[PDB]
Order: sequence, then C-alpha cells, then structure tokens
Amino acid sequence: KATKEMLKIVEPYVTYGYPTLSTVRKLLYKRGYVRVGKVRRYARKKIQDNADISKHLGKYNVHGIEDMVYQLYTCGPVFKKVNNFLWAFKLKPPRKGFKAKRHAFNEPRPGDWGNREAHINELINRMI
Amino acid sequence: MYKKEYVIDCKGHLLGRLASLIAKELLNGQRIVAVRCEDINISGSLYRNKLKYQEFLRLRTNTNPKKGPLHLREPSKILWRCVRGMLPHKTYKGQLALKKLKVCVGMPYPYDKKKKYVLPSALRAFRLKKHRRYCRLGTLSSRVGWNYDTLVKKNEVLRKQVSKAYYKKKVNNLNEKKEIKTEALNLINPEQRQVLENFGY
Amino acid sequence: VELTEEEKLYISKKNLLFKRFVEPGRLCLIEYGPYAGKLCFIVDIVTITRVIVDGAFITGVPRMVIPLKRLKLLKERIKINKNCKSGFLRKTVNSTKVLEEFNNSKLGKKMIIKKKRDEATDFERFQVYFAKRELKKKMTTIKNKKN
Amino acid sequence: IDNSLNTNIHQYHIVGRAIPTAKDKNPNVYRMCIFAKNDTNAKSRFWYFMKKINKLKKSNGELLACEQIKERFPLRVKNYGVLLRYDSRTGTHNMYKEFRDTTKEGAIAQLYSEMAGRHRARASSINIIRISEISSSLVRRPHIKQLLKRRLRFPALHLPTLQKEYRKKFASKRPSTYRM
Amino acid sequence: KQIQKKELQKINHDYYKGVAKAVKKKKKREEKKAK
Amino acid sequence: LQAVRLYEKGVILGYKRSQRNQDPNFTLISIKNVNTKKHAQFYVGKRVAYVYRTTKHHDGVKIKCIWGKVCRTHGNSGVIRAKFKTHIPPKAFGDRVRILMYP
Amino acid sequence: KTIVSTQKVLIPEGVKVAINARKVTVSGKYGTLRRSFRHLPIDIRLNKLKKYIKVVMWFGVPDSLACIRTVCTHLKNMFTGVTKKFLYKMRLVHAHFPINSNIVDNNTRIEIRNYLGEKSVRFVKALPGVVIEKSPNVKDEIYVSGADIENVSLTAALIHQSVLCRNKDIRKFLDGIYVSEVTTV
RNA sequence: UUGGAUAAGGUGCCUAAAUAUUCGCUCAUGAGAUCCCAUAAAAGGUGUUGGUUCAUAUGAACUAGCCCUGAAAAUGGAUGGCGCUAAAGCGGA
RNA sequence: UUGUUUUCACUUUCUCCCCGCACUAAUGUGGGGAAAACUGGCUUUAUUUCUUCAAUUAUUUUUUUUGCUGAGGA
Repeated sequence: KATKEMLKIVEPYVTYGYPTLSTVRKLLYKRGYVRVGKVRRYARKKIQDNADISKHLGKYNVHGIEDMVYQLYTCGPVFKKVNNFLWAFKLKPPRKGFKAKRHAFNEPRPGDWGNREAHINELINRMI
Repeated sequence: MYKKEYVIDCKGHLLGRLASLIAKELLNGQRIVAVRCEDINISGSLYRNKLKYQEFLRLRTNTNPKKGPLHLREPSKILWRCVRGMLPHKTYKGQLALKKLKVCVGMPYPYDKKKKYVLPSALRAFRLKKHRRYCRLGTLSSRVGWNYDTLVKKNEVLRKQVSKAYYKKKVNNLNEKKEIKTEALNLINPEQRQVLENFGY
Repeated sequence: VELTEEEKLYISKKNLLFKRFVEPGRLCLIEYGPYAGKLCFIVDIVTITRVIVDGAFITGVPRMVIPLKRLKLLKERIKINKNCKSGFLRKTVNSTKVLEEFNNSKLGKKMIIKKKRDEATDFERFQVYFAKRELKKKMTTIKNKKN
Repeated sequence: IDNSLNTNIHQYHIVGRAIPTAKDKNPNVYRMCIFAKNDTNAKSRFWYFMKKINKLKKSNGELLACEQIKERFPLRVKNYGVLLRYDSRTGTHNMYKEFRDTTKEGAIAQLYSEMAGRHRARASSINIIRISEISSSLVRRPHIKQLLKRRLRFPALHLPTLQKEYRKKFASKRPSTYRM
Repeated sequence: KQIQKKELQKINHDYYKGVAKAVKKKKKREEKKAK
Repeated sequence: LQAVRLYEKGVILGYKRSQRNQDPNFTLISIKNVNTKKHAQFYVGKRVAYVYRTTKHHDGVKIKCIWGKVCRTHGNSGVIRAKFKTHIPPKAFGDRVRILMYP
Repeated sequence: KTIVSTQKVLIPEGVKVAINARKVTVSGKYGTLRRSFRHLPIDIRLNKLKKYIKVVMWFGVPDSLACIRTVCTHLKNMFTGVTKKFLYKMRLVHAHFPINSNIVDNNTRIEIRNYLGEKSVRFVKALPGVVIEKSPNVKDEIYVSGADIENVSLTAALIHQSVLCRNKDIRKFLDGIYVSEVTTV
C-alpha cells in the first residue's frame, strides 16, 4: 500500500511493470552494479564476482548473483537488503524509441507513462 | 545522379514536384536540362493560378521596382525560379547547384537529338485525380504576358515531323539488324547458341 | 433461343476496354510487400480495397488478406468457386496448368529470364559475353557480305 | 506475416468482481468484451466501465479473468454491425455502422479509422457497444449491400504501388496508368 | 488434448451465448421503450 | 577496354547532419545502384577511397586518396555513413568516391 | 461509391456513330457532329450491330454519377439534331419602333435596326453549322436551325442578348427578340 | 572526447530522415496546414460526407465532419519560403 | 424468476425449366421455380517431406556480415 501510494503521485513521470525472471536475470547480469564500500561511501562497482555480494549480504545467506535474482524475482525475505545493495540501473534509451512520454500507456493514443504490467519486459529489453 | 547530364522532358509534369526532384538532384551534383517547360502542368484551375500570378505581379519594392522581385514570364524561367526557391541559392554551394540547371522552352539544337527522361513521381497522370482541375504553364504564361506560345507550338510540330522521320529510319534499321541476328544465330556454335537461348539473348 | 453464328465473332471482337477483373480465381502478381514478385489467386473480395489472395501451395503465398493496390492483375483466370478453399484451389490450378500458360506469355518469360539471369555465376556471365562476341563476329561478316 | 498490414487491435474477455465485504459476502461478478491495443489497456477500459456503470472502482475490485478472444475463422469474410456511442464537440450521439472483414478486431479498426476520418472523433471519445456478426439479408448500409451480389467483379483502376527498389527516379518513357 | 479442446470450445460458446443473450435483452428493452 | 573498374561508384553528400548542426565525423555517401536499407547493408565493411587530383606534385604524383570505411546505413533509401581517417573537406561534396569490393 | 452504374441510349435509324476514347462522331443526313467527353471517367460501349450505346462508370460517387445522364442526353441530342435539325423559332416584339431584321451572308450575320429607334446596326453572327432565316408564315419570326443544339441555342441566345434594353424600366419596355419555341425540322 | 541509441520534434525541397504504408474527408474566383502563437463571432448554404427520428424508395425534420458566405486598410509579403490537391491539407492507424 | 428445449433461414453451380426469351457490366443477364452436394461443413481410419505444423507469450540455445574502442602493465 505504501509504495503503491508513493508510485501514484509519480505515475505521470515513470513507467513500470512486472519484470519476469528472464528480464530480472538479464538486468542483474549485464547492467547490475553494486554498492561495495563502507556505509555512505559505497563506490558503485559492476558485479563481475560473488565476493562483494557474499561480503555484504552473506549474513542473510545471499552469497551469489543467482541468490540476488531469486530474492528480487520472488519478493523474498531478503528483498530490501538486496535492492538497497543494488545500485540504481542506468538504462540505455529504447532501441526503437518511445511512443510519447507525454501520454499514458493506457490512453487510446500512443503513450508511455503508467503501469505497463507485463509489457515492461520488452521495453526493458530494448533499454538494456 | 551518376550521368554527365540528365535531359528531362517537362511535358505533363507537376511544377512543384518536378522542381523538388530537380533541386535535390542539383544539390547532389547532377546536371540537368529541362526541356519543353511550356507544357508543365500545375494543379488547380487556370483562373486560380492566374490569380496567384497576379498576386505575384502586384509585388514590387515601391521605392524602386528595378530592385523589386523580377517577375519573369517565360515558363522556363518560372520553373527556374521555383527550383531556386527550393534551393539554398544564397550560399556558394547552392549557387553552384542553381547554375547546374538549364531550362528551355521547346527542344533546342543539342537536346532534341538526345534521350529525354521522365520523372514518374511528378507526372500529372499519376499524381492528380482525373476529376480535379489543372492548368498548362505555357497558357498561364501567355495570359501573363509571355506571347511566345504559338511559335513554340510550330517549332514543336516541325521537330515532331523530323523525329518521326528519324524514328521510321531507326525502326527499319532495327528490323534489318534483327533479321541479321536471327540469320547469324544459326552460324555460331551450338553451345554458344544454347547459352544465348538459355539466358534470353 | 440461340444466337446462331453472330455471337462468336461479335462477342470475341467486342474488345472491352477493361479486361482482367477481380473475380475469384483471377491470377495476380504481388508488387509490394514481403510477398512482392510472387503470384497469387484472388479467392474472394472483402471490401473494395481489400481482397483475399491464396497463392496455392505451389507459389508460396499463404491465404491472406491483402489491399488490392498491392496487386497487378494478369490475363489468366481460373473458374474456381466463390468459397473454394486451398486444397480445391491447388487441384484446379494443377488441372488447368494456368501457371504453365502464364510462364509462356511475355511477362512470364521475362520474369523467368530475369531470375535465371541474375542467378548467373561469374563463369556463365563470361560465357554469355563470349557467345555474344562470337555472334557479333558472325553478324559483322554477314553484314559486310550484304554490301 | 505483414506487420505493415496488421493493426494492434485485439478483443479481450474480462471478468471482474468487487472485493467481498461484510455487507455482501459474494458480489455479482461482471464480464465484458473490450477491444484494445493490449490486455493492460483492455483492463483499464474494463475498470473505467465498471466505475461508470456500476459504483465499482479498481481500488475496491479484483480481476477474476482476462483472456484474448481469437477469431474462429480468421480467413472467412463476414459482415459486422456495430452499435456505437461517441460524443462530438457539441453533443453525444449513438450511431449504428456496418463493415465486413475477417475479424471483429479488424472491423473495429475500420470503425475507428472511419470515425476519425468522417467525424474527427478521437478514440477517447468512442464507446463501442454491441458489435455482432449479421446475416447478409439483414445488412442495412448500401455500401455493403453492394458487396454481396451473386458474382462480384470490377476493374483494378488503382495506380501501381511498386517496391522502393523499382521506384526509380528517372524513367525512360512515360508509364501507363491503364495497364490492365 | 481432445477433452481440453471440448471444454475449451464449451467455455467460449457459453461466453458468446451470454453476449448474444444480453444483446437480445437490450434490443427487446429498446423495442419496449419505443412504444 | 583497359583500366578495369572492380569498384562501385558513390557520391559524397554532406556530413552526418541535422538541421543547422553538423557532425563531420561521418560522411553521407550515396551508392550508385542501391536505394534501400537492405541493399545498403550489403556494403558495410567495405573500404572507401576518395581519390582526388591536386594542383602540384606531392610524391611525384598529382593524385592522392583519403581512405575511409563504410560503417552503417543511413535512412531508408540506401544512403550510408562512412568514417574516413581524416574528415573529408566540404569542397568535396558532390564528388565521386570508390566503394571497393575489398575486404 | 457504387461499384458499377450504366445507362443505355438507343441509336436511331439513319445515323452512323463512331466512338473512340470517348470522342464521339455522329453522322446523319443533316450533317456531322463531334463531341469529346474526355473530361469524364466513362467506359463507353457502342454496339453497332444491335444499335445503342452503353455508358458505364465504375466506383462512381454521386457527383460523378450525375454526369452519366448528362452524357446520355448529349448523345441523344446529337442523334436528334443530325436526323432532324434543331429549330429555335424567335419573335421580334416591339411597342412603337418595329425592329428591322436583315439576313445576309447566305443566312448568317443577322443585322437588326431601329431597336427603340436607335438607327444603329446591331449585328450578330451565327455559330458554325447554324443558319438563321425568317419564317415564311409569321412576319415577326426568325428561324435559327442546325444540327448542333448547343450552337443553335447559343445563336438564339446571342440574338436575344444583343438587343437588351438599357436605362429603362425593363418590365415596361418589353421590346426585344425572344425564343418563342424550341422544336425540330 | 570516441562510438551507440534516443527525447522534443520531424522525414517533398530548402533540411538529416518516408514523394512510406494503410483507411476515410476536403476543391476553396482570397483552401488548409505544430501547445504558447500571433484573432474571429452571431447567423446562414439545395456543397459534399456520414448518422438519428418520423411518413408508402420516395417526402420531411434534425444532427455534425470538411468546405463555402458572413470576412474591409493603408510601402510589396508571407502555413518561415518554394510550393503542394492519386497532398507536401484535415482525422486516425 | 436463471438455465433448459423448439421453429425457419443460412451454400455453390462452368446444372436444368419458364418468362424478358439476347433484354447483360459479362464469354451473358433480370425475375420466377426445381436439382445434387462438384463446391462448402461435419462424422470415422492411416499419414504430415503432397501440403501445413501458424501467431503471441513464457522458458532456452545458437548464427551471417560488420562499426567503434584497447585504459593498464600487478
């Protein structure tokens, strides 16, 4: 309820949807960066190895990018920690472009903002 | 685009589309020669286009009309001005492109004896519905003050007769060459003959 | 209730301005789209601008809706039914040999020649050049003799 | 398959229901057929109509089903009569229109194009009610009545549409629109 | 999968029957309102 | 007769460009017989030679070449983008280049 | 937009019709007439053996379909004019000044004098294929006859409009030349 | 800085990119053509295109799209220009 | 007060008959009647390389031709 209500007041400036396992894995593998350093001194690093994941999240027994993928795809017990450990994804512009960032995805005219539901997957794939 | 020069028979072409294609060719560097510019067509009625040209004529620098927009009544000059308006003529490259164009009324001495091309994307027959009005550039020019239309017509009919004679001679020569080719196809080796027959020669 | 002998000659010499209608069974050639350059048969008409074409399994054009403007109607036409399906269309095409008679007209021969001409290898391109050279030699000798 | 030819209209069967409360233990569920670009748009339209017709909003409701309806015979031509309610710049009007094609989605796409071209009614102003296949004897619009003759044939007066490759700029001689 | 196809046709048949019944009911209501 | 060709002819259009802004790192090239994106994609790895004459001699010769390579297609009508070792001069717009069959 | 719409016109007995690319030539015992219809999208089928001509439009909108009957009426006007000359009988009406009509140039270039006593000659030519004479029965009558209805009616209109009154009450000064009757010979 | 891909907006020429595809509408003897934005109304039309409700394929009454009238200013003139009507205009896809 | 059940009306003809009997856009046609069943649909058995095995999504594995870049020196 809380995150959904927060998303409601930002809806015209975002587009979101349900990621599915394949796109979660692709996002983590080819665009997954991680906050490595001391607290508030994080220093974004690409994963490239399970050492940093084990070091920070191992106390929740999350040593592994596959463990991170699982905890993200299924909103598991260690979700806040994994999500916060993960640096914000810096996506490319869509390969074939947007339709109209001005208008909603649910408007009959071409548009982009709002909840795309399962249709976020193709957009992520073009943006990744 | 890749020729030394392209001669375009402007008969039956729409003025704006023809000018756009010509301007793009000139900017890309292809020299073109536009002939029979008096037979260019413009969409819209003759009266409507005459009204447009009267609007153009009423336009002049009242301080000194010599500096004003020179109006130009020949259809070839009208096409030239339209092409210039579709072109960055105030730069060096645009001026070179503009000077690469040559416009004529009728078909003068070198251009009546070379191949004339046609732009299908600007043909009236392909671009105007049959129930919609159009005008003839030579007629509009005569109404505006060109008064060389009939002389171009008689020169054109003379050129038509000369071209008809040339075409008859060419057809006879082609028929003779064809019969020679059939008679000689039996004298080459059978393998070469089958190669030619297989590839349609 | 007959027309004796005038009917054949008069109807044959009627010489209508418009032939090659959009009946079912009309053979057409697609000139735009992913199926451009392939033959097909009009099977029925959905709207003035849309038709259904089923190049029977011979041609490689599936039964599909196409706008009529993408089609070039040809002379040939078979006598299929209004509601005939792909199997009977193939049977009718094979029986009538309509495709074979299309590949004997000026357009069909031209298409076949162009296809196998652009499929030519470099060696047979040279073979064509060599044959044309020999033919030119022969033409030149006989033309000189003609004087 | 020609993506330049296909549209992006599909038909969706959607079933929804208000969340059960202490007032009523089991509310009556509602079902709809909606034409939209995708299932997400179809569900948005479903909740819009739920809120408009019933006093049921997406926040107090749940989705029991949403599945795409595919045409049983997507290669058989049939005639469709579609009722419609759209609002103009000065009022609201309901009109009945007719089409004929292979799919209800294609007929709806034709309807949207016709409404835009003839009445400048944007899709946001159109409500589709009651599209149904109709028999040839019940067809009402003459422009479709003329399409159902015993043997239908006409010429092909359209101008040729060639490929880009053969749409060459300079032609040796003037082409013919007559062709056929 | 024949039994699945049977129930699969049946569900869509019932759905279209419901749509047609609603259409018929609305048409009858409009006819009643006409008089 | 002599002087075999074995290259396709092209014309130097302007630079990679928007309205009122230029990117003279890529040059737009029109190839002779190609008019579609699909056909332009055929010549993608090919080397490009801009051969031009000169008023006087520089290595005993009056001719020199700027070398480049096709990079990708441009637009839908068979125009390509070419990257040269040095930016070709805008005086060369409309001139001829050789799209070579190698590599 | 109706798919096909045709109309049929029966060819009378003593005429010969040639139609090529909607350029029609109609020959009869009273001359020959020619008309171009190349400004209309029309498929014309002339049946010489069994007479009649059929004009058909494909995909005609009402604005264009309105021209089918126009073409048919023009064709039948050609037929009737070439079999029996169109005739416009015209009357010279006057209150105080009799209108003096003189026909010259083998029934062309009619010159009228004394219209409202103006003593100035008002002359009007006849269009090609049109002959103007004076009736042998009624003294104040003029015959405008010919094969082409357009030319004949235009000649009658020219005669009528060359004699309009100016600067007076038009409904009181009724003098002029008026088409009394349209018939055939 | 080097590549890539996009936003807004565009792809007839000026001007990089569609004389793209697909479906309708519109002929203007002062057509129309991107928010701000560079004016237009009441009232009309037997122009044409769809709809609605009444009367045995006819007569009416409405309705709303585009078009037209209403619509006059001073240096010569501006959908930015050329020009465009099987749009390069209008509403979509 | 929802289900359940019933009636007719729905197709092709390069078929036949009558009327207009050549009247059509037409190498046919308009109106009025019959015919089976080619066509179209369904029910069984064998096959899917004669032919088809699509499309979308989820989940996977490759592939053609190629642009740009090479920080560092443990």
